[PDB]
Amino acid sequence: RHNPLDIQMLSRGLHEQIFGQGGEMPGEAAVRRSVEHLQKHGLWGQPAVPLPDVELRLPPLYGDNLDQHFRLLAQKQSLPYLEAANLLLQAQLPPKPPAWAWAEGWTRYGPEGEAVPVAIPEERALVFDVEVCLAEGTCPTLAVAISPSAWYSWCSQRLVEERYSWTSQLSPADLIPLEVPQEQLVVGHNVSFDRAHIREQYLIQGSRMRFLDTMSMHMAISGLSSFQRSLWIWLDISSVNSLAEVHRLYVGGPPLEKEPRELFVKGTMKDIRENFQDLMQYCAQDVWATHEVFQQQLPLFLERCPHPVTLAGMLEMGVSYLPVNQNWERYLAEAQGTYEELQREMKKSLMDLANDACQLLSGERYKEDPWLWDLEWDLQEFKQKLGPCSEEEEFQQDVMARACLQKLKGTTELLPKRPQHLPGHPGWYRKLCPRLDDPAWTPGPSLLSLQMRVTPKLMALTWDGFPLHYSERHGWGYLVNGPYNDVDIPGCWFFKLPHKDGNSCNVGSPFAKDFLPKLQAGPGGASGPRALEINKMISFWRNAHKRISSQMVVWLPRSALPRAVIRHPDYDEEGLYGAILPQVVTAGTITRRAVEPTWLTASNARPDRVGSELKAMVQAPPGYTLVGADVDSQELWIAAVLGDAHFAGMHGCTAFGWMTLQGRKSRGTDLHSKTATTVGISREHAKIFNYGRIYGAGQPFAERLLMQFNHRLTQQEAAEKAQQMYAATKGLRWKGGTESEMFNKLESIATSDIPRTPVLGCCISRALEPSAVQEEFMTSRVNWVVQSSAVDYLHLMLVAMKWLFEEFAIDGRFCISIHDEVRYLVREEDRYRAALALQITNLLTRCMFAYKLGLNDLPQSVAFFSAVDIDRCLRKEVTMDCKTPSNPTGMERRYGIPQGEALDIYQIIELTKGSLEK
Amino acid sequence: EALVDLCRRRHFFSGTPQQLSTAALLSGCHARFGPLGVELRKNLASQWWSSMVVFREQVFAVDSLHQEPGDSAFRLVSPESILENLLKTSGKLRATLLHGALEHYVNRKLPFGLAQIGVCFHPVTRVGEKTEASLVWFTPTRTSSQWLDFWLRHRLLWWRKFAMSPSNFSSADCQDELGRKGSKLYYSFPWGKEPIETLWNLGDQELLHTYPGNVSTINVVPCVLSVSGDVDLGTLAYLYDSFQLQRKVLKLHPCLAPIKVALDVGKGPTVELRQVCQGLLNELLENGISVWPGYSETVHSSLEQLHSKYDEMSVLFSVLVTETTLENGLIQLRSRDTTMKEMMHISKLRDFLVKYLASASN
Amino acid sequence: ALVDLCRRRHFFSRFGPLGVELRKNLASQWWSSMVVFREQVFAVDSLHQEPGSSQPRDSAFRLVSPESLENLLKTSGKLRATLLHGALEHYVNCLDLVNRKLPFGLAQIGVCFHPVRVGEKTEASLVWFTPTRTSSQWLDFWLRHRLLWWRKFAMSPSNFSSADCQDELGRKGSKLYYSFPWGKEPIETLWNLGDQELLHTYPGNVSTIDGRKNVVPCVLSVSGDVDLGTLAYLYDSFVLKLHPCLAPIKVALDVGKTVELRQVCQGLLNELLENGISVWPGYSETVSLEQLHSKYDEMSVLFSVLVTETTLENGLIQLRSRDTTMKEMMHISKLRDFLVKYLASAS
DNA sequence: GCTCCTCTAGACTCGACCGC
DNA sequence: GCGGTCGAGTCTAGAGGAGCT
Ligand SMILES: Nc1ccn([C@H]2C[C@H](O)[C@@H](COP(=O)(O)OP(=O)(O)OP(=O)(O)O)O2)c(=O)n1
Ligand SMILES: [Ca+2]
Ligand SMILES: [Ca+2]
Ligand SMILES: [Ca+2]
Repeated sequence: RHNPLDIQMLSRGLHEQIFGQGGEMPGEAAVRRSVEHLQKHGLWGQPAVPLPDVELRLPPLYGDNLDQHFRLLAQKQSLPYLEAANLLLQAQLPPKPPAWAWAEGWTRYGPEGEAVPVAIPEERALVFDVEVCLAEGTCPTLAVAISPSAWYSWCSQRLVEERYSWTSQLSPADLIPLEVPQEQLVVGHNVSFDRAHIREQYLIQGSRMRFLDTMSMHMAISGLSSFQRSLWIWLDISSVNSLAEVHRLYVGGPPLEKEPRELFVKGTMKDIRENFQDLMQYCAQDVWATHEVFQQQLPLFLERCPHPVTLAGMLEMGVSYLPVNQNWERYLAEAQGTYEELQREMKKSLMDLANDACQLLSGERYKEDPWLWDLEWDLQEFKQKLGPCSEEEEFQQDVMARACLQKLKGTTELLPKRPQHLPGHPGWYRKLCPRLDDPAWTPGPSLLSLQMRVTPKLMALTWDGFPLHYSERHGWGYLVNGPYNDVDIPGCWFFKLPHKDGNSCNVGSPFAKDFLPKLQAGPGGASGPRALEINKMISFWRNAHKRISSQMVVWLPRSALPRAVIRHPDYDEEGLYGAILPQVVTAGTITRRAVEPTWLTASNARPDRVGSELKAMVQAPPGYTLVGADVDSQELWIAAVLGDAHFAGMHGCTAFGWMTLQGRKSRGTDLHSKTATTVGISREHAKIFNYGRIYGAGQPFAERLLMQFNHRLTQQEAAEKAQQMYAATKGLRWKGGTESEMFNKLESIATSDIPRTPVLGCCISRALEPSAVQEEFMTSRVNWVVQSSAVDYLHLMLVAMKWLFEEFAIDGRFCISIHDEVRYLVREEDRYRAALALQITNLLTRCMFAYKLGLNDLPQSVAFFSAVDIDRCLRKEVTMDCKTPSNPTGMERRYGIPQGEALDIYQIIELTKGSLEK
Repeated sequence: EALVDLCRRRHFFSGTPQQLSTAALLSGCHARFGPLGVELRKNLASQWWSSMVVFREQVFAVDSLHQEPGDSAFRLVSPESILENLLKTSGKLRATLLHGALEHYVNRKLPFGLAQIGVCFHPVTRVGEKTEASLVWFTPTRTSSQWLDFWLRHRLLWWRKFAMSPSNFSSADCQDELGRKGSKLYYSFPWGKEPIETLWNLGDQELLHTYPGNVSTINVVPCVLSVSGDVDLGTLAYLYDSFQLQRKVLKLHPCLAPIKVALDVGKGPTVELRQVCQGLLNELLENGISVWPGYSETVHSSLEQLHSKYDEMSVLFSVLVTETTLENGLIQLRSRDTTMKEMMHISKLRDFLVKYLASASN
Repeated sequence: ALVDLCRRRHFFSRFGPLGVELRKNLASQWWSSMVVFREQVFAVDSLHQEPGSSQPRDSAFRLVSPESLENLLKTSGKLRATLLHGALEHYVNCLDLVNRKLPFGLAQIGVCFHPVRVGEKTEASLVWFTPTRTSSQWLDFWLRHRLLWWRKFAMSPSNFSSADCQDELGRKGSKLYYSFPWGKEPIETLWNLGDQELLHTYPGNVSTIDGRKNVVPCVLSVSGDVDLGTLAYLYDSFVLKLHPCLAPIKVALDVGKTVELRQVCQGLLNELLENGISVWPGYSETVSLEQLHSKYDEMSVLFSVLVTETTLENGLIQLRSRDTTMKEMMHISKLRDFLVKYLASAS
């Protein structure tokens, strides 16, 4: 219940059934060195209050130690799928048939090429490639697949029949049926595209079919970092993610023909219905290349990723599942409507700014306006070439007046043939205002927009209190990247706006994505600042509304919803339920970190961002709870235990381990708050800097980041700050820093002949080994060690959670893993059993991470989840109400989502009596 | 200068300065709206009526008396008969138009609406009167929440359509005595937010105490949404919103401004120019453009003061007919928004004004 | 009879929806012809309740707050019986608007409460502030102008009549009449009240109570009953051939000879409504052509538009006129302009 | 640390057409 | 015959990727 460093280790009730009885005790010299290191930084001698002890009857761990237990778990998980991978690796394939069948469902052609009526491939291993016409819709057109000793093809009813009555509503009956009504492996290149077009994968209950991706395995084996990808377009051992280049790298020989007749990205239904027999040939050759490179990759992957936990986690990391309801269409509709409404409001504010800007013409006041002085204000002249009255007198006067008016309306003989266009308005205005003769004319500056070189002058935008100025030579700057002398504004220094590509480029829009964090409207008028607020509110949806609106939702009918939904009283017959299967590549980086642009992001709901509640729109169906638990400082703890194992055999022997364990955010004693206090920056930027430093980002990166976050910091001051901020943690080589042993272990395990993840032993990419790439990309290797250890953590969590769900019969399913978060779609009754399962999984995973490092112990601090958020919609905290400019009334008021409960280990034990049985 | 001083000077507001207090304005116990104020309120009522009954299907018109048969409502006591008999058979002034709408319930589809604009009497005891525009929307019970949400955003869009600053027209949520749900629009007046419009998802109760007899008269017995906006308070909201809170100008929407054209005459000869201007005025009125005759005004003033006066009165366009108009037909048209002077030919003036006022409304 | 036809076609309830629309049209015509076309006539808004006099002789109902009998006739407000007193309180209010240049006018269409119970009538009042010397001249001018206004919209201007009478104080005044089938009922009345009426509402300084000289105007009151006037126009127009500037519904769309026709009618209706033409959307009805003709005739619909399959083939819509009961073909794009031209020419 | 692809929109330049 | 006006042409900066469609 304590260690030689007074850190409360695990309770004897759990420790005696997790770690070894005899184990090993640290020596006197090791403990003395650890105590000296802790006392050097002042962290030794600061005891903390003890957490209440936990007494659980853990499930009987298999094997002898934790390592054998996991290995057996992962082997039993990925046994039937590695068999299918091996079956596909060694096979004999008949040649691609010359012709293909114009059927409505699946087709199979063998040696005889018979027109075989197929609905299900009925095979455990099928390479795949789905072809979808982008213009017509996201529904598949056709697909060609191969299983050993077979060739497969399926074409949608949208081609065999030529009617155009196709709705935008998506149902699973429009997709590819693969699964049988047991274990199966379906392979492809970018399978996340194929899986999203499969029918049986849009079901709330889990699926026993797992998907393996050639792109992911390639990225694991011989992947390229983004800089290496740029340099590629080690060169003979790696390639870019495209199928042709990968096939050239691994298999080689006759290159794959990229079709220039792009009848799937810029084509129609007829273009495909005509060149069917050639588009299928191209798809078949793509499938053949994928199969050949899979043959060349699978042995390499199993050699370089030996631990079964890696493959098991990859097989379970790529079955993500995000349920939705009819509120998704309300989210999209309301977000787009608010985007259009705020765009109209911003345009009207811009037109009002323009109208209030003309009045500078009166008296030539524009010559002193700091923003509109350099525009064109020129004017043009026209051209050309007592008592009442009697009824009779009134009629005569009316007739005389009308006659005089009609006589005056006949002098059009002098006006010119082509009417002038607003000669009375100033020069820069006539461009804005449409042509008076246009059939689509609207009044005022109806052509004004944000992108014009006028808008950041009508808004009177000020960068740090400095008006924005445009120069043809340099671009958008400001007046008071250096004082360029090309611009000769009297008494002003033209400093360019900083650009993401350095000071050698030009800026053409001070409303670009790079400038959102910084830049405010200047003098009086509540329409400029309002326009800027509209811009900031819309920015997210503007830059990411194509992706979100195009997400391939599939609404299930009542014919496929679980019984645990229809019987639940919260279910209504007038609501459409479905799911979104994120198109995420399991290993989208050299790290093997999954990559997806929309779902897997750190952005969360905000009160100042239209459509930012998208994750909150993942609302579990009635009867299900999105039981999840963000891992409490995952990668920091991972690096901490790495450093602890390198330094000694016990937790907290390094200052970083103590700060991770014993430091708390309440007192500001944790890493992030300590860094913020030492430097003087906010916690949000300190988090980014710290996590970047853990990734091996060098001091110049820190200097540039400190300049970027705080532009008041010069180059020399930022360099000094970053040097002081790294010397205290990294050290001098290192020795003397809180993360000296951590970084030393990272470098030692990155500089080995075959770098391995210290937990699961997976190998780094062939393009980053010290033999192929020599001593290049040290930052990339150091980042890979920690981030791939985090991926191994996720793999261990997924394996353990699947084991717990299968053993104790929990009606759950993996939902998504957005960065370190892990969400499960557990049924409502099991929300406490699943919470206990998540606590046990965290305990076992931390113990495995410490055991594979030789620590052979675990503190009580990190032994359990701080809070297992039992909820019904994804959100950082269960108290959030998701108020956004598109959701002003909140989540509970509008969408009727009651708040959930963030439990704790003690409460979980009190609810479940400590047992996961039913 | 405060807005209320301007709206009192330019005859948007009438009454003694003791009646220009905030509570007096927001109570309705005195005739607050001057001529231009009444015209702007008529424009607001016209926009409401078109957008709710003309541009909207399934919404009709209702006529209701100013006296409810048989509460804090004032009583009507005949002085010919002049305490127990004054509170059992005496008539009572209406406090809301909701009970008038429920009288015209059928007189057979669903949903539908019964919209009305009229005067309602408020205890202040003194008597205050406010012009309430009520939409009583009937729905099946299940759809009531959805229809309430739709009406809330449609009314918010309508109120923000003419608004220079649409963000001020806020919204909220409220519950009544019986726990019924309902929203409440607002406008952020300089002193504080006031409920220019309220919506209450009245349940099945309302049709019970207006048709207490057979239930077949009231096939789902519909609920009531009771959308009710205060067009006096709305008019004051649009008078506060148009002002910037420079040049003093009420940037009222071209569909709400009371005066759209302001004719004038440059110089001599007086008779011919005035005859031409009268002919032009007769031409404008026939199409339906509200003109302000400034040529017949015997009080002569400089062009600057005339233009400032037209700005404050929210005059969209200012026309000047000078002696040169007799030669070729060029009239120095001016626009409130830009304050820039054209030289448009006579034959184009009416068509240009009609086109402008058709583009503004659409 | 006429009462049955008005009752069935929503003209009689008193005023059904079509009756209320016709009354709104009548009030709008009055407003235009007496305020917009007429110079120096303005709008007046005044509350329905009066400050309350001490004279028990008044028959106006009193306002008593239930939260609170011989004091009910002292400080309790009373409902207005005529708009005349409301106008006289705006004399100073609109005096600065005209820059104190006599003559000037005040007009208002409001509700008047008269003891029948309490009865409400919609009275459109014109109060003219004319000097004393020109009192009878302006009185006769307004008499003939109001008679022309009331005859203008009538198919039979002979039924409308005028006559004279004398006030209680010997003041002379003129009364307009309509010859209803049961006899004459005065739909309008003009009195030459004089400076006496303005004296009561302004007992204070005379200067705040005509060339260069200033005199207390010989206030004469022109008050018309637009409810009884609407009744007169419903009787006179009897198929009801109401005036085009008065009829509630101008166009009655429909379909004949499906969804494409629905969209065509929707676009036509939207264009007509945007222009400003009130339309009866007969294509939205649940379900003969002759029955529709009769219904649109009884409702006084100027033109019945029929959209058929030919409107897709040729773009020609059948147009039928209430006045002539004959069929005409016209292109869809020119229907709006034709209707606007017809309405302008009718006025 | 450093590039590549296409698609879109705003601005200076250019000659070709036209009414005085 | 010639100064004004108008419809491409060219250029450049930004923005989705560096994969599947
Ligand atoms: N500069 C950064 C910051 C974060 N991350 C990603 C990788 C990590 O897996 C995850 C960590 O985020 P946390 O939610 O763990 O952050 P904290 O928990 O430390 O934040 P706080 O303790 O303030 O809640 O974010 C990253 O890649 N780079
Ligand atoms: Ca693929
Ligand atoms: Ca392909
Ligand atoms: Ca975390």
